[PDB]
Amino acid sequence: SILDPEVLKVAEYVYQERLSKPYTEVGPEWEYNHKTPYATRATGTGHNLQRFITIDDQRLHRPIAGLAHTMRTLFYSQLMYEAAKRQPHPHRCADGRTIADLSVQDLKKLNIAQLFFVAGRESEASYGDAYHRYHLYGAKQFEAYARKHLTHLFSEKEIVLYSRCIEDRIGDRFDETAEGYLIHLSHMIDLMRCKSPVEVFIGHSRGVSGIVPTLIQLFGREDGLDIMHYARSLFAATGEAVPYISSSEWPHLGIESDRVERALKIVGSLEVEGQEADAKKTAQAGFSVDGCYGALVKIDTPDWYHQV
Amino acid sequence: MQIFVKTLTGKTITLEVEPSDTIENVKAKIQDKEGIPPDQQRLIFAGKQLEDGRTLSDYNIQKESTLHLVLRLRGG
Repeated sequence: SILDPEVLKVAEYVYQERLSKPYTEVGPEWEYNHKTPYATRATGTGHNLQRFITIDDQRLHRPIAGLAHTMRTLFYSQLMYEAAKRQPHPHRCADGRTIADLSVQDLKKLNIAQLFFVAGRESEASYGDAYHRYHLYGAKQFEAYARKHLTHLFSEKEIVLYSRCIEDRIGDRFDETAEGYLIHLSHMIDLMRCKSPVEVFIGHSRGVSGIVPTLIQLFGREDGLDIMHYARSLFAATGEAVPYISSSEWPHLGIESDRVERALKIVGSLEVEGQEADAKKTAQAGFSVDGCYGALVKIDTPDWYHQV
Repeated sequence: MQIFVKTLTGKTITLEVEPSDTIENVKAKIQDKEGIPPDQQRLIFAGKQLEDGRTLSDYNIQKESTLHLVLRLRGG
């Protein structure tokens, strides 16, 4: 709930060079049609989806992949750091460490990395070829900046490391490292802003659990639903349309009642009403780091969270 | 048939559609009824996103089915 001024200085440069800048892989040449799949530079849907919105005749570019999304993940990685420490046996990553083992310095380095996570987007295009291209751009944007200005903070082993996380390579595990694990889990919380209750609570397949089940499985029901309500308060603070939740509607969403009941035994009952988007809060969040940061620090972290 | 279009906040309409009706066709319909431009609508059903070329019958969407609309800002 407080971020180092050197973290916000990196978010200032990112906002100027990447998150402020329009979506350049858009228009007719990036339209897609399965029926004629290679009649265009796009090989999948999503290039023209939510490219900008208008607040007081001002363009808010890549609104759903913009400043408010990017900076909300840092607060989530700062909450889960303490949530992980409360666990007797926190999940142990492929590198042999847990998020709890991470020191306060690694978290500041991890926060600087989270800024470039989706910064390399040129569009909302989501098909693995667009997703992995955009993650590669964000990774190279990080490497150049980090090698030039942040050698006083990062070692050359750590740039290689954190670039590999942001890239999210084809053949790297989820939690392949305790920093990338947490960077993913931070990215993940924030999906709540653009996903049906299914992918949030039921999981989008028989395998995958669902976002909130993940928070409950890893951090316990109590800490796990605290983390979810805080994500949704930070939606409210940044003018995002806060979704509603309804365990009574899960059976009528076209799933097998196994994956609903699984979600119902895990999540429990949840009924809670949604809140409507605000142009004013969104614009305050979207057009400056000072206004984004200021709007988000105001919001109470749960009672157990005590920053070191 | 009728199919339900709910925003994540919970503001819902129905539409009269036919199962071989493209999502581009239904996005044009949602604009006719509500004034929301097609490319400000991200549509989702049974935890997959919906695509413009494909049909309702390619997602198994049947009478009184709820689709989920992601809208960032009304009038934006």
